[PDB]
Amino acid sequence: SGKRPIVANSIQRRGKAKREGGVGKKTTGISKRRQYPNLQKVRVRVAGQEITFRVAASHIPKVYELVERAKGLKLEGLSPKEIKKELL
Amino acid sequence: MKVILLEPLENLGDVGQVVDVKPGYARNYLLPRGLAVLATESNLKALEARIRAQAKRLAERKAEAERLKEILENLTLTIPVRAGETKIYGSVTAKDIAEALSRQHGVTIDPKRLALEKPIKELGEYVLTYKPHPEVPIQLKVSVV
Amino acid sequence: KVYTIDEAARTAKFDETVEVHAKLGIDPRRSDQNVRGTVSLPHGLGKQVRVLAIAKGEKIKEAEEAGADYVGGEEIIQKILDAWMDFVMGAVGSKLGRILAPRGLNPKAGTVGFNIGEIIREIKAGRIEFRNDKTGAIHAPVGKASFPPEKLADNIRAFIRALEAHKPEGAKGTFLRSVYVTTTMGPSVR
RNA sequence: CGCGGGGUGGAGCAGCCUGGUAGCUCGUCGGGCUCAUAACCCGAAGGUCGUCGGUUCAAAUCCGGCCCCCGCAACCA
RNA sequence: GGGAACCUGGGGAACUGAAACAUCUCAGUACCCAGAGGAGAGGAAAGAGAAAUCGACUCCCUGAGUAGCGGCGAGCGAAAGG
RNA sequence: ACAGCUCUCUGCGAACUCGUAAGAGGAGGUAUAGGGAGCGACGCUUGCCCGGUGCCGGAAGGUCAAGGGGAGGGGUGCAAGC
RNA sequence: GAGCCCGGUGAAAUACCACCCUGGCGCGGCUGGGGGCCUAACCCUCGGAUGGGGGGACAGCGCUUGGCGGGCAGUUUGACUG
RNA sequence: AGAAGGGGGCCUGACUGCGAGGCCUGCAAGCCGAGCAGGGGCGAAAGCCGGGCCUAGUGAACCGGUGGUCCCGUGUGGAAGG
Ligand SMILES: [Mg+2]
Ligand SMILES: [Mg+2]
Ligand SMILES: [Mg+2]
Ligand SMILES: [Mg+2]
Ligand SMILES: [Mg+2]
Ligand SMILES: [Mg+2]
Ligand SMILES: [Mg+2]
Ligand SMILES: [Mg+2]
Ligand SMILES: [Mg+2]
Ligand SMILES: [Mg+2]
Ligand SMILES: [Mg+2]
Ligand SMILES: [Mg+2]
Ligand SMILES: [Mg+2]
Ligand SMILES: [Mg+2]
Ligand SMILES: [Mg+2]
Ligand SMILES: [Mg+2]
Ligand SMILES: [Mg+2]
Ligand SMILES: [Mg+2]
Ligand SMILES: [Mg+2]
Ligand SMILES: [Mg+2]
Ligand SMILES: [Mg+2]
Ligand SMILES: [Mg+2]
Ligand SMILES: [Mg+2]
Ligand SMILES: [Mg+2]
Ligand SMILES: [Mg+2]
Ligand SMILES: [Mg+2]
Ligand SMILES: [Mg+2]
Ligand SMILES: [Mg+2]
Ligand SMILES: [Mg+2]
Ligand SMILES: [Mg+2]
Ligand SMILES: [Mg+2]
Ligand SMILES: [Mg+2]
Ligand SMILES: [Mg+2]
Ligand SMILES: [Mg+2]
Ligand SMILES: [Mg+2]
Ligand SMILES: [Mg+2]
Ligand SMILES: [Mg+2]
Ligand SMILES: [Mg+2]
Ligand SMILES: [Mg+2]
Ligand SMILES: [Mg+2]
Ligand SMILES: [Mg+2]
Ligand SMILES: [Mg+2]
Ligand SMILES: [Mg+2]
Ligand SMILES: [Mg+2]
Ligand SMILES: [Mg+2]
Ligand SMILES: [Mg+2]
Ligand SMILES: [Mg+2]
Ligand SMILES: [Mg+2]
Ligand SMILES: [Mg+2]
Ligand SMILES: [Mg+2]
Ligand SMILES: [Mg+2]
Ligand SMILES: [Mg+2]
Ligand SMILES: [Mg+2]
Ligand SMILES: [Mg+2]
Ligand SMILES: [Mg+2]
Ligand SMILES: [Mg+2]
Ligand SMILES: [Mg+2]
Ligand SMILES: [Mg+2]
Ligand SMILES: [Mg+2]
Ligand SMILES: [Mg+2]
Ligand SMILES: [Mg+2]
Ligand SMILES: [Mg+2]
Ligand SMILES: [Mg+2]
Repeated sequence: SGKRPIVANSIQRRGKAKREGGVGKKTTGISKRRQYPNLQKVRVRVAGQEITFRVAASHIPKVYELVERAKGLKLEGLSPKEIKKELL
Repeated sequence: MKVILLEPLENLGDVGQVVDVKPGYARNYLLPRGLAVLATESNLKALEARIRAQAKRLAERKAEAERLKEILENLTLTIPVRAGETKIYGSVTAKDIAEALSRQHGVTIDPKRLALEKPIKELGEYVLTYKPHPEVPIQLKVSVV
Repeated sequence: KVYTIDEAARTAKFDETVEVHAKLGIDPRRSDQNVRGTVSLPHGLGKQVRVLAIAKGEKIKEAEEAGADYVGGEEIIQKILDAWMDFVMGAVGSKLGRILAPRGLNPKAGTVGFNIGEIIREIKAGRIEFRNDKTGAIHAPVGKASFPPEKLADNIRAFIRALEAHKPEGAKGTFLRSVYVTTTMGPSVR
């Protein structure tokens, strides 16, 4: 849906087994469909002056590192892509 | 979550310390209200030396007391204290004590951190000390004419 | 500790109270606790354990000297087995279920030292110098021991009650012990 | 096949896992309640404690092995 | 922004077939969107695979309709090595 | 269809609807209101059956998915182990 | 096992140290469930707020578990037979 | 019935290995079966016994389940699994 230091996402399927065991008797899957594992989002404000983030979720800290800067920055309103484009 | 603190806090307040916590507490209260900081080896190493660059920075106000102890100890003072027997005349302020040490042997005097409570104002023998912490007690003598 | 510290048994009186307390599994299916009957036990003991051989009234010159000290005969069949304070203790082997004056009137019975070669020779050993310990329920363990004086040479409580672990079936894993008593009890591994 | 729960006077329930001495309830029948009745009151006999046998001095019972009983069970070429 | 096809990524059918059909098939095809260009992608080993071996990648011919995969049905189908 | 009757849902970021979502209707409304359902001015009325079904209510029990749990067992290494 | 007792008798004898079944309390661990208050995340708001109100670890959203689910979908619904 | 029937005595051939040679037959199935070898039952013996007087009393493969044996066991060993 977005990403920030992360990435968009996948749309893997949902197999469906009314199976048995192979570790018992036979087994089988009735069907499956196109899923949507929505790359776990979440947002984080934070401050360089007062910025906004839709941080990944995994990489949540990551932000807080980028936080720990100080490279003489002023009135940008944005001021983030200014941390990011210098981000790992 | 390793983090250095500040304003000593209960349960974990030994300032400039190291304590683990749930990311939340840090990431939301502690961290925001400038009461601590990330385990960041950076702020960690830098802090570390913000100690050793102070431990021996103040440990000089103690190191140059041992050079002044092994001297101001023995070597007394012998003041020409213009007096004569009974109740002396011009009490001994360190404005004179240090004045008869600094302005006598070319040695550092601290006309305050000397242990002087009152001017004496009488001839005899004393042994007050050099303040604070470890102390060098200069044995001071009084004279006449 | 380290091995099996023997002289760990050190005041009281004449220290002769070492033990071999150790648990394991209850009755894993069939078997349970059956140590070796009168095991050899690598100890000269010195135990002048007054053992009796109810053999016959004809073996009273060497049945006494049969490794113990006092041994009677068959006159203990109906002369010594009728009371509550009157009735070791041996019996008769082969197949004779001779359990009349010694089964109700109980103290020690199973079989006597199969030595028809002699009741007391110089080639037969272990009849009055061995020990044992069947079961004990929800409180097993406990074995025999000698005195206090015995350097790293009293390794008999670490071979007769610790190797007698051949009467254990399957269902768990033996554990936790200690060799001492009338003093305390320190534990030793294996 | 996995698990694990109950046989106790006629009936349907406790009790034992802490052994140690079998008791509720309803009824069977006989008195007491009126002319009689249900409401009622009392006195009663009625179990080898399922068994093949393991323990303990001794089991209803302590733990297994066995015939149904009884619920959870997961498929089923 | 455009471009006859040709390439890569992101999405992504069903009819059909199985003589019904739901796994399976058609098929990662069709089509949709982005993007690259005379081509595109891939490319110097965290490989391969049993050889004391080989030595980036891509294309062709064999390996081979083999090994395997499979309501073991219909059917799909490699790789090393040469 | 209709006014009108009744049951029912909904406390406001309402319920309900459209939409992946953002957003929007609802409604710049707030139970004397909004949605859903059946009946269909108005007159007299509208009986009995909660066994089955649906729904409302039940901080006890029965059953039950992960996950937690690890008595016990198997695989390997000379072993610490995995 | 005899100084820190037998006895007499019964299924078993005590003064003492033990290893442990039965079971509860006594300070710690590792984990759990609950009921409280909080604010600072998330939400909603306020003459435009670096802030103030109210909600508050809940809700919302990611993943995973099980179930309800003709709202929608793909389908099956044998053959002989005057 | 000159037994397949009624009764008594010992036994478990209601065996393992196979099968010349036929019946029936579209295929696949089904059917009777001499005799050899192995070790056995009954009998004094010649001999009979590979289930039941006889035709019905049943279900291809696929998929799993339990047993065991020699075979396989993805560098080799052993396992997981065939
Ligand atoms: Mg199914
Ligand atoms: Mg399948
Ligand atoms: Mg399909
Ligand atoms: Mg994480
Ligand atoms: Mg940066
Ligand atoms: Mg990186
Ligand atoms: Mg135990
Ligand atoms: Mg008597
Ligand atoms: Mg029962
Ligand atoms: Mg019952
Ligand atoms: Mg019954
Ligand atoms: Mg009964
Ligand atoms: Mg118990
Ligand atoms: Mg009663
Ligand atoms: Mg009654
Ligand atoms: Mg009656
Ligand atoms: Mg009555
Ligand atoms: Mg009658
Ligand atoms: Mg009457
Ligand atoms: Mg009776
Ligand atoms: Mg009986
Ligand atoms: Mg009887
Ligand atoms: Mg009973
Ligand atoms: Mg009984
Ligand atoms: Mg039990
Ligand atoms: Mg079943
Ligand atoms: Mg273009
Ligand atoms: Mg299809
Ligand atoms: Mg098909
Ligand atoms: Mg189909
Ligand atoms: Mg289909
Ligand atoms: Mg070209
Ligand atoms: Mg190129
Ligand atoms: Mg390189
Ligand atoms: Mg070519
Ligand atoms: Mg090629
Ligand atoms: Mg070929
Ligand atoms: Mg090739
Ligand atoms: Mg309503
Ligand atoms: Mg509006
Ligand atoms: Mg109508
Ligand atoms: Mg009326
Ligand atoms: Mg009803
Ligand atoms: Mg009801
Ligand atoms: Mg409810
Ligand atoms: Mg579980
Ligand atoms: Mg191990
Ligand atoms: Mg005494
Ligand atoms: Mg305990
Ligand atoms: Mg605790
Ligand atoms: Mg608040
Ligand atoms: Mg607030
Ligand atoms: Mg939540
Ligand atoms: Mg339909
Ligand atoms: Mg059908
Ligand atoms: Mg017709
Ligand atoms: Mg017979
Ligand atoms: Mg044939
Ligand atoms: Mg034959
Ligand atoms: Mg037969
Ligand atoms: Mg099939
Ligand atoms: Mg199958
Ligand atoms: Mg291998």
